[PDB]
Amino acid sequence: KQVAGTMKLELAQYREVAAFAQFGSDLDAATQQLLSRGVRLTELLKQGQYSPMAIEEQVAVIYAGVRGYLDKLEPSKITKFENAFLSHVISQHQALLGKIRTDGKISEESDAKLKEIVTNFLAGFEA
Amino acid sequence: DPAPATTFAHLDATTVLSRAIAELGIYPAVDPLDSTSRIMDPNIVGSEHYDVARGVQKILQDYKSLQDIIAILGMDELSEEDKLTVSRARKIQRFLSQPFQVAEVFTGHLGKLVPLKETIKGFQQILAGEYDHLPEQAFYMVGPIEEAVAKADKLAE
Amino acid sequence: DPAPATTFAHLDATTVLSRAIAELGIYPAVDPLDSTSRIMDPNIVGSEHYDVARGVQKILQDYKSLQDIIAILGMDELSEEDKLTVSRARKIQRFLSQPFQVAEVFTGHLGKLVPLKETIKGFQQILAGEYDHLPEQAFYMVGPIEEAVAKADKLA
Amino acid sequence: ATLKDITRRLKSIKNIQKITKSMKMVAAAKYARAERELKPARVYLCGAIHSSVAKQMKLANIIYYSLKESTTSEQSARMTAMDNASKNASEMIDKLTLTFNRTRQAVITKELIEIISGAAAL
Repeated sequence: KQVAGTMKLELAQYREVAAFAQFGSDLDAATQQLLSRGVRLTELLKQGQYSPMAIEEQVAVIYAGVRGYLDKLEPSKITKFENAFLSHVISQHQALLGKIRTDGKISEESDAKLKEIVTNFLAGFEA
Repeated sequence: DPAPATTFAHLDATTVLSRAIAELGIYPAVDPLDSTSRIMDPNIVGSEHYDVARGVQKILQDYKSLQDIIAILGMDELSEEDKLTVSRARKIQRFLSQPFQVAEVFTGHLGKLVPLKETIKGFQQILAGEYDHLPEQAFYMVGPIEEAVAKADKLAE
Repeated sequence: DPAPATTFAHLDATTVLSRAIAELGIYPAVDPLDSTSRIMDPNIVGSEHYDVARGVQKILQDYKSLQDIIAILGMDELSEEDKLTVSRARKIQRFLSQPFQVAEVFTGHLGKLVPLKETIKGFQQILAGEYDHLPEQAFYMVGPIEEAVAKADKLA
Repeated sequence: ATLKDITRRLKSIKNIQKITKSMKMVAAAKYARAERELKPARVYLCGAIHSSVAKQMKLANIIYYSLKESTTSEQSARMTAMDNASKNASEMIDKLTLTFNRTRQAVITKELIEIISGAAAL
């Protein structure tokens, strides 16, 4: 509920300026940030076939973008990030995924630990 | 139309021809955005094949969307990257055409058969930028990508 | 389409609920300029009601126009006249919201059933300029205009 | 006429209207900045800007001046041009929608009456 509400709000703003994108040669930082989130979120909405993910993995990936962590990442890479990131959390961060589940939502701790994982993971990815 | 429409589900692969594409002289007049295959899966035709193919459809759909817009607003509004994808979309569109052995009485060209690998390679190279310097018309009605470079040369004056 | 067009022959009014309006937190999400009415006629609802209704409608229509300049082209070079059109319009637009008795259980706020007389007075006064000295929020989700002034004082 | 046709034109012309709408506002902002800088200066798809100067056409002092006058003018012009073009697209969208809905209704009717005529002739 939490992450979805935010993404839906941001995609709706994105759909509004979406057309001006590829023709906004000189767009103001206001609408420019809306286009960046939107693409990122759109990318996170892609999913390969035959691989349905668990709700916690879903929230973790949505989190990454809806929290702006992937705003500076190049849109073409998002998909690659997502798979590598998700494999990493499924491997080394089962406890975090468990917490997100059991705790019902994203607790302050979980939110904090996510911050550390994405930011460091991203840096290695862009390395 | 009910007849064609109901036939679709009976197929494993569909090649859909378009009069609009034929009218442009693109033969075979196959619609790159409306032809499908059950086997178009990374796990069957493989990753390189799969990515290339989707990569071609994508640039072609992107172009298709800018067409109508830039035809009114002028191409000058396109950014370099955009007018870059526009250039390669048209080249890809032409490299999709091919002289058929059976169509020599119509094309006035010698038919050509291109092996899978060569098809993949050439398109992969156009998507990748490797032929931004050859004029579009070099890609029109040829076989292997190599002929695209030859024809490009051929055009001397 | 034959369905709706046949329907409209019998309508005496339309009430339009909008997702947009809703999202501005204005509840009910009634679109003030889309909703229409046949009896909205001077010879039927009276000349006063008519002049205030139109007056609100126009202030809202103007605001809409001005909005283009406001946020985009900078809300600064607004003539003395334009400064007030925007401020009053926003208060009126907020005063058009109202707590429903039905939501009480959820909103923890007494619903306000506002008498036609109270309604006419309120919007009439905001168009007049009498309440040009109160904060917007004072006209948000209230009933009678008095409650607007009251909230203002409490908000400061 | 054809529903296919209208539908595509509608989709294109709706994008054109938004795009052009945006340009209007962009120019508008540029025009505001340019006009503010036009104050000090005088103390010393652009509509028809290009056409005017080129037709009548065929140190540093004046240069700055012109340039300042130029940018203001161009943005005013462009703003105007795009404002009008998005308006024209709007009207054309409205008109196309009407045509779309007349055709949609005639098509339904026409197909149905074929079915009835065939049925009845048995």
